[PDB]
Amino acid sequence: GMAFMEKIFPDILEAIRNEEIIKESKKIPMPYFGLFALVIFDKVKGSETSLYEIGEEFGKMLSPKNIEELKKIFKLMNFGDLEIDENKILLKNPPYKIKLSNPPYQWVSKEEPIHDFIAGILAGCLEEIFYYYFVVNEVECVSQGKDKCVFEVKEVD
Amino acid sequence: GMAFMEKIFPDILEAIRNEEIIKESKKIPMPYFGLFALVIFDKVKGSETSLYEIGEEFGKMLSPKNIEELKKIFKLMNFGDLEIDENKILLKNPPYKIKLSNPPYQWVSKEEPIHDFIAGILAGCLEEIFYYYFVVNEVECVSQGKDKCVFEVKEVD
Ligand SMILES: [Cl-]
Ligand SMILES: [Cl-]
Ligand SMILES: [Zn+2]
Ligand SMILES: [Zn+2]
Repeated sequence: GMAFMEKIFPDILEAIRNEEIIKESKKIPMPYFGLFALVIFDKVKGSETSLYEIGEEFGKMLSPKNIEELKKIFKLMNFGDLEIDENKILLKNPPYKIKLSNPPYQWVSKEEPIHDFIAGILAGCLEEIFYYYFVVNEVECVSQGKDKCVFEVKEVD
Repeated sequence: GMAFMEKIFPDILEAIRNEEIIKESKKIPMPYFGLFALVIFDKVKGSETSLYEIGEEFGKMLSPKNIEELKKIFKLMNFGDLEIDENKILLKNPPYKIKLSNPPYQWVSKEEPIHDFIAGILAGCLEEIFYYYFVVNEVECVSQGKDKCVFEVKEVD
């Protein structure tokens, strides 16, 4: 079958590698980014997936070479300030904890953590960086009234 | 089955109706919005769809009550300045022409028009407004070197 089913797709893969293009691009309000996913899940649903699993694939495709690059991608995406102590990850055994400051969807209040897409992204990116399969579970979230979101990172086989 | 398969989906439907929330939301650079679609089409592909057909559904869901509201949604989305003469649409027979100024993806150069998602959106929105089934075909595009994109609007049964 065809590598790319739509016209714009090869160009998007070039652009995500170009910080000047990202900085000059039009910015879309997050409610519309979410609406897209909502509309295409209605269409997925004769198949099925999750925002976490899509974030995993998204993360793979972003393919950051290191933690500093991971942090940079989150600023470029306007997804917030990712707090990761890399030297401690290297020194310690898992599970680890990482935090996100100034995340999207702060206008949302929910009892349960909301950032499933971001958690997937983090799992996917951490595999690209460190090789291991990771599972990332958000255990605290700004939308619960917390000041930062907190993610538990687990290495798995 | 469940109305909403993900946590954030009911909240997104409320937010798209709230201009204050849109204005205060985080803005995402368009290359990442496109990457999302690229990643979830790879996953769609054991099924199949198009950016045009998703735009149709997106348009339906936005459900603008009139042309002025359609124009406003495009500014809120940061998708550009939509040029539509409503009094002429009312007076004349189809097909019509509408234009878009300052669209996304101006860093893209392509021989063929690129704004398939926007063209779908327009078809879907025009059906919500006028009831008829519409087909919208982009016949000129900024990414061809033109100053504005141009869409042909056809009424169909
Ligand atoms: Cl937001
Ligand atoms: Cl853009
Ligand atoms: Zn969170
Ligand atoms: Zn165009």
